[PDB]
Amino acid sequence: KLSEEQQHIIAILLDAHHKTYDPTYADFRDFRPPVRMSPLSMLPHLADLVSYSIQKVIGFAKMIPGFRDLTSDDQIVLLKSSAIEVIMLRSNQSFTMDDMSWDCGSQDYKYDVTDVSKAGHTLELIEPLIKFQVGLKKLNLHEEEHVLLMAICIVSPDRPGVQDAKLVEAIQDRLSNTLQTYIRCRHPPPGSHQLYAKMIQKLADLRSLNEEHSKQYRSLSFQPENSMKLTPLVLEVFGN
Amino acid sequence: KNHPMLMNLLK
Ligand SMILES: C=C1[C@H](O)CC(=C/C=C2\CCC[C@]3(C)[C@@H]([C@H](C)[C@H](CCO)CCCCCC)CC[C@@H]23)C[C@H]1O
Repeated sequence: KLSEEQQHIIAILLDAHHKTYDPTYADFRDFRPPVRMSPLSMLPHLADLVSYSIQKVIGFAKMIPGFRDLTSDDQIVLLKSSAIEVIMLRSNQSFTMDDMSWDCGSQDYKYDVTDVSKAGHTLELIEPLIKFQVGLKKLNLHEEEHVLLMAICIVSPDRPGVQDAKLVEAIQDRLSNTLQTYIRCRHPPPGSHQLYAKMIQKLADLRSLNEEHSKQYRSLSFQPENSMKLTPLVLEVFGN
Repeated sequence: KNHPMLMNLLK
């Protein structure tokens, strides 16, 4: 059932991801240094990481079969509304359940709740982000499922402001059926048990997390002294 | 908006 047009999509998406995700984390030395121990000590370093991550999510999104065919206005809308969510998803690769932190090579670049808290987010709103990473990590997705899930997330037709929703849906279905078919044919039991449905559930949880992120970014950015510490891409993508 | 940075990273 794994049609050939589908194994191609997969190869495209894997190569895309390989070209936009360096598991060595070499580029992180360019970011403004991390500061642990005052207020918003971690903001400059994490603002840099996010902005970098947004760049990388854009390069990923551009290779999504079909994405090209959309209007530039639709591409922008899709990316603006998914960036944070794809960032949350792609972060799962560095997140570890051993101590509920994002381990990016070295202790300089190993981020936990306290660090995130020093980027202007209370420990309370950060917890659901952790619970999300935990439940996603437990799915133990294949790298193929991972990239499909990020692409499906980007091409969502219900994002506010979408013009050609019909075409977004057409592109997303192509990717959904690819994933559904991939799991049945390639993912053995019991890990495959309802694995699709659970993958789609994470897309629902991400909408919730997105909303919460927007609300919190609205409060943070409204303080011009904080917004000053962001990047121009973050201001443009997440808003000003 | 008019986001020129995004549009440029998009192509
Ligand atoms: C290359 C990558 C590596 O895996 C490292 C990485 C980690 C991601 C991380 C670790 C640090 C904290 C990050 C950047 C989060 C940032 C700080 C978010 C703020 C962005 O404006 C926190 C929002 C959480 C509240 C809403 C529930 C959002 C995602 C979080 C990002 C990823 O792109």
